[PDB]
Amino acid sequence: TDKSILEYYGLDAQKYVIYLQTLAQKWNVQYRDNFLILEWRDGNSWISSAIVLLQAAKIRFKGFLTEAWAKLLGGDPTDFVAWCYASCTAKVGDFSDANWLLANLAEHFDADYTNAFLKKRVSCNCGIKSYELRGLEACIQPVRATNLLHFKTQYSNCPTCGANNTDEVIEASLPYLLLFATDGPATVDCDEDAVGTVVFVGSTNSGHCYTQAAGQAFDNLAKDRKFGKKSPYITAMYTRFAFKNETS
Amino acid sequence: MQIFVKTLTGKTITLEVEPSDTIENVKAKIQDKEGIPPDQQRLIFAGKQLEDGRTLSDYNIQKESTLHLVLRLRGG
Ligand SMILES: [Zn+2]
Repeated sequence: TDKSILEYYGLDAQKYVIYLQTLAQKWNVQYRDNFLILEWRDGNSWISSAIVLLQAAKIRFKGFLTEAWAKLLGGDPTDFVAWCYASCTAKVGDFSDANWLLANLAEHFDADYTNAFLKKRVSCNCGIKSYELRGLEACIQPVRATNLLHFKTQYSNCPTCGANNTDEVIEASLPYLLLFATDGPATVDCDEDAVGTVVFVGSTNSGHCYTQAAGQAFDNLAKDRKFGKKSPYITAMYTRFAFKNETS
Repeated sequence: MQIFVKTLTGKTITLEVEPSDTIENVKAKIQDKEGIPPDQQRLIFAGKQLEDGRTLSDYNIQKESTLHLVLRLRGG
């Protein structure tokens, strides 16, 4: 079929079927404080987590998702959530990955990808390499644990000289910073500067997630989940992240 | 051609690939060196999630690119 449909929705054919399927869904919602929360059902929470996250980070969308996100916040998550499932080739009922979903959605954030940058420096026995990341790549950042301590200095091995190397963030200017865990949940303190986080509990093959923001936990299933500064985080998000360095 | 992968724990490994290689091919190559099941793998290039049916070419992935291997989560 047509591709000014497949390209206006940002989905290939297979995913567009799933999208159409999921448009039949009705997602009940309620407010808790200033956050719109989807009622839990059918392995919902990876959808819910991302939605609370986006609200905490005051995110807006461009394209089709602009009005889909507006409709959700006005009380009708159908169009937005449908795209969410479709983007991850998932059917309602499926358990899945909030960071996968967030990376899909981030492509369509109404955000300053034009001017976003990270300046970095890697040191090894080869010498010292300075380099720069820009746009969306600069904003979405894999880390071992989701706080700035694990972001600003990362370590690996250099395949050329064989030495342990050190990759550090020297300067940053980003509309948002999205940290996501590379090896499943890792328990650390969150930064006070993080406007929101996602906590994952249980098996990574059969778990449950929820979002923390404004000193509260927003688990769309467990309504009495307790906020915890130190939690098994898979995600942390910062708004207008800016930093310029020093190291001596 | 050669690309780099940052593994679950941030190790740097090297893969030999071609632009025509599918994401599944790459996951299989990763499993060879790292012992991680394909269905436990999420591969990222420059912030973008890489999908099983597609090729390195489809994503404009060139030599000496770095991909990020991430543990896939399944929660509900
Ligand atoms: Zn080196």
